[PDB]
Amino acid sequence: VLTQPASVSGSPGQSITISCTGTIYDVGKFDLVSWYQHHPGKAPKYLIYEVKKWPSGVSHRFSGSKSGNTASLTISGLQVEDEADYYCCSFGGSAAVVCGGGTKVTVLGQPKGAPSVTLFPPSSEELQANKATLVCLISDFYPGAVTVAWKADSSPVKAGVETTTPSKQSNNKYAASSYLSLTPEQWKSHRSYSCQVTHEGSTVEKTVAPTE
Amino acid sequence: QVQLVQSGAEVKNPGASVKVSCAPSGYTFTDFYIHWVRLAPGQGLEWLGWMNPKTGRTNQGQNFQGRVTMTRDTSIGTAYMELRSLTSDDTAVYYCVTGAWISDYYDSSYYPNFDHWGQGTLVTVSGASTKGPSVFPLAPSSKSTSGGTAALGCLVKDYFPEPVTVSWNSGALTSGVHTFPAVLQSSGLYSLSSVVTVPSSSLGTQTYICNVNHKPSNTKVDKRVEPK
Ligand code: NA
Ligand code: NA
Ligand code: NA
Repeated sequence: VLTQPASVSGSPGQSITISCTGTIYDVGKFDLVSWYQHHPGKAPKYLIYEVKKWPSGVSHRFSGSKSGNTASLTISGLQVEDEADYYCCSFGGSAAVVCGGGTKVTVLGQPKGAPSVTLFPPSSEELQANKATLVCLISDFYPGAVTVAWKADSSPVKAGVETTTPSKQSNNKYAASSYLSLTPEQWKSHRSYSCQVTHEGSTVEKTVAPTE
Repeated sequence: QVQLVQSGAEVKNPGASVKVSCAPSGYTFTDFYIHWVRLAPGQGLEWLGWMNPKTGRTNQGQNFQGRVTMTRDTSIGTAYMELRSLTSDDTAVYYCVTGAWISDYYDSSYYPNFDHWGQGTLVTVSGASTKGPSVFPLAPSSKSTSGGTAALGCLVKDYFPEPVTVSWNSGALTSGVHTFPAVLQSSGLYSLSSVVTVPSSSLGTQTYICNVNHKPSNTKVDKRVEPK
């Protein structure tokens, strides 16, 4: 693997550079470094090849260079649409290619938001099937980093919790969800259950109780 | 118009093998190297190998040697990559890509010049067994039921593999629908939820049905979501 910074950030209009560090056997050996831009949901796109050359149709806001065992992709006129994962690949010696871990580009200045949290108790039907799931749905938060804790009555609960990583919504804020699995007896034998969602600036907690 | 046509998504048990095909069109198949790469979670872009479609000569990444085989059938312009002894590390999207032009005068097999990409093939490695979902209603609040708006939904529980799709009222209801990405549970099964916000003045008269499609198990359920 070639080593790339996990994350690079910039403001719109600004220039950012993404590094790609190899060894004497690969990056430093030849002028055979390429870069690819990946928007998840689409196949990666050819951006740069042979260190600094452009494939047809690619914007010249992206430029590539190399010094020693380190290749660099520079993005000028930074736009929000440049948010993507960027990967470098190189000739790796012994007729092989080696690629990098990727770099996530974040464009700064985007609208922040607190999470909206909706908590559903187990349905009557699920209980009647001798199962119970609490459903905690979390949306509209930015930046996309949240921690979700559950409580039974006023005490932390870790067993039976399943929580997703945040994923981007259509409006570029994030959504996540968390599920607490209980037996119907556990659901009914407690005062309350709570889903508490901590974001950078606030904690939002929703509670449900079997006595409705 | 170049297009690289890959075989469809596969679901495999640990220890099994997978073979993915790639049929490139829009140019002469034997004129360019074929490479296979993958995008795997927390490993980034990984190179599996190259194949010369003219000769069948190949080379594999050193971390794939002994468990990947690349071949081709020129008569149908199709390349194959087989990966053996699958584990969770192999859950990834696999791409066939075009590489450099093949010359008699110089070796360009190892040029990482991937101009054209296949649509990708998802392989999911899991010991889970195919299973349709249980669908439970997420009833609107007793309290939100009062003019205004209410959130209601469907809990699509314990299915495998992905994907499920959810529509509401046969797609006649789209405004305010949010279907959340599934969670992969410790059991190896997925659950997801889909919620729609409707005017609370509407609850009880207007019928809300979530249409859950789980093609991998050939099941569809249309679930009515009612107050209470
Ligand atoms: Na090199
Ligand atoms: Na949002
Ligand atoms: Na109850």
